[PDB]
Formats: sequence, structure tokens, C-alpha cells
Amino acid sequence: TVFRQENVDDYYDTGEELGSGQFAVVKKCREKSTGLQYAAKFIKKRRTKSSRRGVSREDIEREVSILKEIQHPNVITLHEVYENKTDVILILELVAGGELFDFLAEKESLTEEEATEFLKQILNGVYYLHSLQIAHFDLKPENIMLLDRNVPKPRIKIIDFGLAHKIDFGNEFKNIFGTPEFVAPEIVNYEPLGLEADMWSIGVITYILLSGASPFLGDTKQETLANVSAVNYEFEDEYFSNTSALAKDFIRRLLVKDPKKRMTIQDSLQHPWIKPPQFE
Ligand SMILES: Nc1ncnc2c1ncn2[C@@H]1O[C@H](COP(=O)(O)OP(=O)(O)NP(=O)(O)O)[C@@H](O)[C@H]1O
Repeated sequence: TVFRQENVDDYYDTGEELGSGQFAVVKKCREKSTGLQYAAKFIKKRRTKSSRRGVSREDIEREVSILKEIQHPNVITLHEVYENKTDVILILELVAGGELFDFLAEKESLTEEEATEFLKQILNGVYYLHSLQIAHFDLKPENIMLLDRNVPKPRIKIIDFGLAHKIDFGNEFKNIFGTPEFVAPEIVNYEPLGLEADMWSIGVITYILLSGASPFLGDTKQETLANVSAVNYEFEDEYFSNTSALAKDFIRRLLVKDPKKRMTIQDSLQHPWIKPPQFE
């Protein structure tokens, strides 16, 4: 699939840099013809077939294909895609309230209500994605953006579909690997992966939202991964002494090693609490 090859600079003006990754950089931008603002994600292309630098065409096209199919309040949308010799430039919906990661860093820890307000939106977005058999595979605070953080109940959108895959055969087997602190045991063990992996990540995010602490984080990546595979975590009283037993129950049913025994996204929405790379 080829994309628009005219110079993006002839149609957009860029500004502040929103995020910087290993093979991608995101900058705020404005479309000249409408005055509307977006987030331009510049993904570096591979210069040869056998290169570690850059992202393969296959991987870029997968992210674009998935983004083109989604339209939901809690997920980022794709506006246009350009490309040149060195990059594929995705013009994405702008989320200017910053990362949930930075929001949590400035506030330390939330109340269960504040935590559930964020979680419910994440669950709604994931429910949409999983309904389309799309596994995100990289869910974490850094990949959740707020529309406006200067409001008591910030609205959010899930971003970064660089590892997202269509799961049409129930599972994918291709060494997909996200951030150690949030990956499920099956990722750590290089086993077939499915929508269940995202549910584990949601459990980790929930633990963090409520305590301000990471459940499996070790001093090294290998330690973290070892902790994940052994489901080595506990609810420290210093952090959870005033957290409800139901909230812990919700987390406990997500941080389950056997993917088949883990709550599904539908289960999470009906749960009593809710119901109204790897080397370094
Ligand atoms: N739509 C958006 N609106 C605002 N900020 C965004 C948006 N998309 C991404 N960002 C920011 O840019 C950062 C990096 O974007 P991301 O999509 O995660 O790239 P990446 O997948 O890490 N790229 P790469 O390093 O090439 O694998 C994020 O963590 C956000 O802070």
C-alpha cells in the first residue's frame, strides 16, 4: 500500500514535539487548508531488508491498516498518511492533555473513584478494539492520553498501535514483545498471544492507578520479566490498606498466568467493581 508522496510541509505546519520514540517522533501540526490541529507521527523507514534501524514496511502498513478501521471516543483516529524516502508520516487525531503517565507522576496516587473513571474509559476503548479482534499489545500509562488534564475527570484516548495485531485465528505467534513491566506471562515466555494479553496489562495499569506502584517491577528488565512469569506480586498494605477488597478482586482476576482463566474484556465490564525492547 502506497501513501501520499507530496511534501507534508506543503499541507501542514509543525510545532511542539509531543513524543519521541526509538523509531518515531510525534509533533503537533496544523493543516493549512482547515486550521485544524493534529499529531504528526514520523516513523523511520528501513533502508535495507536486513536492518535493525527503522520499522519494516510490513509493520508500518499493519499499524496504518488497524488505525484506519477504528472510530471510537476512547481510541485515537487516523486522518491521513504521507510518506517520503525516509519516513511514513501518520497524521493522527491530536490529544493535547498529555500522557496519563505524566498525569499520575504529578498526582502520585488517585482515589478509587478517580481510578475507576480512567479505567472505565480504557475498558470501553479496549472493548471496542477486542470486539474487532484487535489486540493492542502495548497498553500502559504512556500509551493513554488525556484530552484535557485540567478537569476533575479527564477523558482519555488509547494511542500507539505500533504493536497492534488483528487476531482472526484466536492467537498470534510471532515474538511480539512490549514493555517488560506491562507484558503478560505469555509474552515473556514467547507463547501464542491473543486478546488476553491486553487484559493482563489492564490489571497492571489498575494496580498502578490505585497504588502509585508497579506490581512486577524489578531492578533490571530480566528481574521484571522473571517476576511477571512467576506472577510475583502482592498488595502491599502500605499502599492498599485503604483500598476496597473489590478493587483487589478485580486486579486478582486479571493478573492470572493462564490466559484462559483471566477475565475477558466483557467480564471486566460486568465485574461488581465496574458494573454500575525486552533486552537491557
Ligand atoms: N495522537 C497523539 N496525540 C498526542 N501525542 C501523541 C499522539 N500519538 C503519540 N503521541 C505521543 O508520542 C509518543 C510516542 O508515540 P508512539 O505512537 O508511541 O510511537 P512509537 O510507537 O513509540 N514509535 P517507534 O519508536 O518508532 O516504535 C507517545 O507516547 C505520546 O506522548
